[PDB]
This record gives sequence, structure tokens and C-alpha cells, in this order.
Amino acid sequence: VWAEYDPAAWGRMPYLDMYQMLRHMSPPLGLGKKCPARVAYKRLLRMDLPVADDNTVHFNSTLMALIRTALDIKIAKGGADKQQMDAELRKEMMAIWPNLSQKTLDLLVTPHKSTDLTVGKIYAAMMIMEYYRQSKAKKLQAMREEQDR
Amino acid sequence: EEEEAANQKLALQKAKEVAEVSNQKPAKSVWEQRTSEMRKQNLLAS
Amino acid sequence: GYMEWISKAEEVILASTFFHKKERRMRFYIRRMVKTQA
Amino acid sequence: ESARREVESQAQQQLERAKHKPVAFAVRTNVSYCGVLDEECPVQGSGVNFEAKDFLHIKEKYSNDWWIGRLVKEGGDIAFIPSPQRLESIRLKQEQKARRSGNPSSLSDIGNRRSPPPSLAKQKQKQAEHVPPYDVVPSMRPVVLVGPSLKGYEVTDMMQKALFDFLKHRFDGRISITRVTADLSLAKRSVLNNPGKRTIIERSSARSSIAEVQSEIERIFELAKSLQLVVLDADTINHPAQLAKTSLAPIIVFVKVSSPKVLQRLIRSRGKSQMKHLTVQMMAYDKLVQCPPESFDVILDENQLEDACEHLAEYLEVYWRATH
Amino acid sequence: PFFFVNIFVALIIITFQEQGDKMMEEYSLEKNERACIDFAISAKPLTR
Repeated sequence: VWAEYDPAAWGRMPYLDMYQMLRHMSPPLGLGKKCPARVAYKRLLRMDLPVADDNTVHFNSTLMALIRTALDIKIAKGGADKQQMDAELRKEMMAIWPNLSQKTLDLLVTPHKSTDLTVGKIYAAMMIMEYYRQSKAKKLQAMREEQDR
Repeated sequence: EEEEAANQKLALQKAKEVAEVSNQKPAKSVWEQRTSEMRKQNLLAS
Repeated sequence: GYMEWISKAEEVILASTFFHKKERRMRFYIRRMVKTQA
Repeated sequence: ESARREVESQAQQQLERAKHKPVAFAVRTNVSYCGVLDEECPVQGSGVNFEAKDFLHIKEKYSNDWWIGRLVKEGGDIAFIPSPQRLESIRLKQEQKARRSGNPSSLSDIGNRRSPPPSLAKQKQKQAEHVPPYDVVPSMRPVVLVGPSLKGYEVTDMMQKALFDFLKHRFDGRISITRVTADLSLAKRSVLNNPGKRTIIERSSARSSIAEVQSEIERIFELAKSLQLVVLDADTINHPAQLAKTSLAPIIVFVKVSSPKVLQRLIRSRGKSQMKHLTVQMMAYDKLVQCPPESFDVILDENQLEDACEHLAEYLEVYWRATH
Repeated sequence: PFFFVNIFVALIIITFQEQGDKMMEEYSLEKNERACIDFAISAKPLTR
């Protein structure tokens, strides 16, 4: 699938292709056609990977999180836990194999940078607001029939 | 393992009674290790 | 485990069946020999 | 002062000479008090730091304020124990360090109501129960074995008989077994001065069974003073708290089946005679099971006879070496 | 032929031990999480 959405195999794919990629592939690797949009956004936050400003997502980095989300491999509750599991998991993979290049190891799992917006952050813009956006129409409604009444 | 666990519990209870005066087994196997994992994954999903 | 416990205590209680009190004991005696490793 | 040193040396000489003498009797305590931190003891550095639920053994006579005792701990040396009058005095000393002890509260009320301490503020009142600091117990603890479900029935009887035999055989020459068909649950000490003192009164309790039950209470005491270990083959008690408020306070041995499922088929092995009586034999089991484990002294929760047999064995020599 | 022989086949399947690999409980993950992550370690997009 990645070969076609990135026909040249640049190794970089802008994220607008990525969401369509997850829709195409069935669970547990992909979202699936019938997945709820908001539930699909939940897994997107679960990815928690830095977003490149060129809209691209790394091939190796993206494949990692999809596995982590599906298999629940020490998925953190959030906050300080995410700061520790990234430190932890990188040590397990280091413990399992020290042969892997450190730069490549940081390529698969980026060192934690709160400055870089997570994959969730772009998608969190829709899901959190879309829950409010439907409420926003209802929010203006809530007074509106009250105003008429 | 039940017999081993019960003996350890009994010895611990023996301490309260006296409190007034006070090879290597191979690690499972390819079948057992996989069988235990499927038990966890099935139970985790439930 | 519990069946053998009460069985040993039951023989402790034992110490023409009335005239031949031994008749109950031969039943007890050869009961012992059956259990023996010999 | 030479007086304190002279009585110090005399106490040590009296203790050294009394290290090899028979024990007089034993007491039961109900307060966590330390006899090593009190400066009024005749000898400092040889006190007793004993908590509650502990046993003391008095041998010789010292005075009306302090006594020479020994602990049931193994290696416990000879120490000094307070008199029952002393602890009542020190109990009043415990509650006097606080700001107030009587009726007048200190809620910003000073110089208005002096409120001299009446008879209510002393130990004269609060006499509805007024439990003594000391209780009279046998010097040697009698042992009572609580059956799985109900005594007097086959399943329990052999369940008890095998343990009784091993007590006879292994510890022969040092253990005496006494069987009491009479009841023991009516052992009360704060009911009356002398209910039914004579059999000719023709009173309700004079001709009742309380007479022989009270007469069997002290029967245990002489056996305990003889240092030869004794048990209680009481056929009426089947629950630990039933004989816990009395002055016996004996060692309760709990033999239990792991699950009710095995017990039901265990009863089935006896025959059709127990099948008539099986139903109430299960209700007596779980009521005893639901009792907290801390109530019993030892638990025999295993199925193997020999492994259970040594379980009670090793707990008994420790009692012997504790008081020797 | 039918029953005992298939016990011999079954007994070897159930008791077969791992191919070396040192100890393999010191690492917490183990299981199948290795094979997926191992693939993620070494991967390349199919160049078109």
C-alpha cells in the first residue's frame, strides 16, 4: 500500500495520503472501511509521533506506531508515562539488539521532543473540535429555541 | 506449582505459631510458551 | 489424605466377634500386612 | 545513697538463689505496659517489656507493689512485674498527664468553674464492668481441638482421635489427657459471688448443671500446676469464641478441610447413618470457617496426616522449651 | 500404529525446546512483539 500512495518510494509521504491509507487497510494494521471516524481519530492520537512540516510521515517511524497501537506494547496512560516508556522501550530494543544503529534506532522511535507536534495533534484538531462542532450547532440552538420560547 | 506454593504458605503460617519465641527446570517449551501467550491474548480481549 | 487419616484413627478405636475379639483383629492384622511394602 | 544499693544487691542475691525454684502460678494481662521503663521498680535494667495478650509466670514473693516474674518467650530472663494494685495506680497515672480527666473541659474555660474532682473522677465509679488488669489463668495452657463440623459424630471423632493418639505416643510420660463429658461454656466470673453454693438450697442453679461445670473449671488448674501438658476433650464446644471469654483461655487447634466439597463426600464414606444428619453438619462448618483465622492459635489446613502430625508436634516442643 | 505412534509424534511436539537463544525471560516483551518490531527495524519501500 505504501508503495502505491508513494509511487516513487521517496520514503516521505504527506499525511493527507496517510489517513486514506489507514482507511484502506483492515484492522488491526489499518483503520478499516467501517471504523468510526472519532474512534479512528483515537488511534491517530495513539500514534504520538512527531509531524514533519513538509506534511510527510517517515516510512519506518509510521510503521512502528501502527504495530504499537494494535498490540498495546506498553502504551502509556499519557503525561509523564509517555516520557518514560520512550526511554524504556528504546532500552529494550537496545537490550535485545545493540547491533542496530543508534541514529536508525532514533529514526524508528524519535527521541521525545515536546516541541514537535504529535501525529495526534493535527488529528486532535478535528476530533476534539468536531465533537464541539456538532455541539457548537447545538450550543447556538440551546439558546435559540429558548429565545423563541 | 500448587504443591510448591502451598508449602511456602504453610511455612509462613508456621512462623506465627513459633512467633511466641521468635536442578533447574527448563523454561517451559515452544508449545508451552506459545500456549500461555494465546491464553493471555484471548483473556485480555475476553 | 482425609480418608487415610480417619482410617488410622478408626483402628485406634479397635483395641463370633464378641468372643473372638481377635477375629476383628485378624481383619485388622491382615489389613496391615496388605498395606506393607513387603 | 547506700540504701538503694544495698536493696539492689539483696534483690540480685534473691534472684540468683531463686533461678532454680518451682513457679508459683501465672497471670493474664490485658494492657500493653512495659515494666522496664518504670523508675519505681526495685531493680533497674531487669524489667519486662511485655505487650498485651502475653503470659507471665510468678515464682517468688517480693511485696504488694512488684513481683518477680518470667516470660514465656524462649530465653526470657527473670524480670519484675507490677502488682495488680500497681497497674491500677499506674493506669490512673496514664490518664493524668492529659490536660483534663474529669468533667471540666478546657475549652477556654479557666478560672470560672474550678470543679473539684468528685467521686466520679476516681476509679470508684465505672464499676459496671471494671475488668481487672490481671486475670487468673492456668500456668500451663490446656489444648482444645475444634473439629471440622461438629463433635460427637464419626467424621469429627476419628478426625480428632488420630491426633489424640499421637499426643499419647510421641509425648508419653509428659502429657496427660483429660476428657470432660460435661459442658464448659458456662464458665462465668462476674455473675454473682456464689450462685448455688450448696446442693441443699433446692435453687434453680443449685440443682442445675452449673454446679459440676464450675467444679471442673479448677480441675484444669491443678493439672496445669503439675507442668504435665493437658488437653480438653470437650464434646460441647465447637467454636473458638465460645470458650474465649472464660478464664481457661486455652490453646485452640483448628483442623479444617480445605473446601466444603471434599467434606461432603468425606461424610458420605461413613455410611447411611450420617446421611440423616448431613445437612446441619455443613452449616456448622462454614460458620466456624467464617471466623477470622486470628481467633485460632494454630491451623491444620493440610490433608496429609504425617505432615499435619508434625505440624502440631513442632508447635508443642516450642511450648516446652519456652517455659524451661 | 494408529495410537501409540501418534503419541510419540505428539509427545515430541509438546516437549520440544527452543533453539538456543540464551535464556529469553530476562527481556520483558518477548512473545510476538519481537517479530513485528524486528521487521520495522529492517524495512524499505518497494521502489517503483
